[PDB]
Amino acid sequence: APQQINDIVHRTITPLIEQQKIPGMAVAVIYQGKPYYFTWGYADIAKKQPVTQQTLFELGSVSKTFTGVLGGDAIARGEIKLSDPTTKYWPELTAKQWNGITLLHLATYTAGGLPLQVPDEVKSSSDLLRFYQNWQPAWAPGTQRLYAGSSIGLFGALAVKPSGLSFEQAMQTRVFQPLKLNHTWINVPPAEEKNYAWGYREGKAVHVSPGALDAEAYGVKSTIEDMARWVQSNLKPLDINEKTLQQGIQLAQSRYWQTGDMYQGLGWEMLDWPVNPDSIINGSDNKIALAARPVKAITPPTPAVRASWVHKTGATGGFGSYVAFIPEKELGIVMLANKNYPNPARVDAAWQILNALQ
Ligand SMILES: *C(=O)[C@](NC(=O)Cc1cccs1)(OC)[C@@H]1N=C(C(=O)O)C(=C)CS1
Repeated sequence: APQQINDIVHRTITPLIEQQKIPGMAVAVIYQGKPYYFTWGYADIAKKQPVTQQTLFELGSVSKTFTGVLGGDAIARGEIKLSDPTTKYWPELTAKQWNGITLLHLATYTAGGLPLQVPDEVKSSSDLLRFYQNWQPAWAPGTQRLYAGSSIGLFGALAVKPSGLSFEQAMQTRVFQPLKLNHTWINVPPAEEKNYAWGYREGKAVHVSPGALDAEAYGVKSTIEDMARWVQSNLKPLDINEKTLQQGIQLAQSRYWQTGDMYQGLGWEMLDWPVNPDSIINGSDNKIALAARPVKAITPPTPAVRASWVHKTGATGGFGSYVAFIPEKELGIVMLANKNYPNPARVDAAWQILNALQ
């Protein structure tokens, strides 16, 4: 019953905010098809603007879930295949290392060591091309997983090319609108500026900066309500009336690669439920999560497994986000904060809450 929810959430999150000195935070728990919302603190400290259910947070790397699903939808539409070579979409990518790198590799960080970020010196499309052309792999395609915004980013930009739409147009018309995420943005419009929290880094108020392939890797700003709706859409894709979008959501939770007890989806990462909590909490530390690891191909990919812990962490310089959910149990959580605090604290809090509700 809802008292269970309130009790575990309050007991769990109030110490976390105190320990991590989080200025503002929004949490949603999704339980049996219903969301339950909790907010604390300030969206803007200087102006004493409180966090509310309409406050926008930067998702950072959680945006990659949207990118994964938008790709999944382009696959379902027959516009692209994950088996296609990158060069089919960017024929200017002629350097020899691109021979053998597929869209699957890009989408799943397995191209052979594309880096965590696109370098800050890349400001133009010619700078981008030069970057990928000069890039030297460390491993053969499909052999090591190295978590990389420059990999999934490129996938995003390539995956929308056949549509004829920009990445933002594709995401708005094919994902945001059908799911009725009407307070979810890649570019925040004037009507929402008042709701857009500041991030806090070493005490300074900050917003994410423009960057190459930002829309694709870390584009999205959203509210706790819309994120709870994103979680629900991903927990229960069969309720989605748009067929290609339903299928895309399912494709993003297919298991493509395994490393240790983790399975790579498109954006999403997955473990079998029940999980070992120490494995996901410690696994979330950047020392571990950003390290290169050999992967085993799952040939062919396993379709979305209901008994999974499905999750993704995200950060910008000012923001820390986490989404997890367990489809078999109709259970999930969203944690949005306007400080970047360590991932294991997010994941530990989330597990404490969801495990209690299972
Ligand atoms: C995902 O969260 C991450 N970064 C972002 O999404 C957005 C940015 C963070 C800093 C500038 S943009 O991968 C793309 C995280 N980035 C970092 C990083 O600082 O490079 C991490 C240490 C974890 S993954």
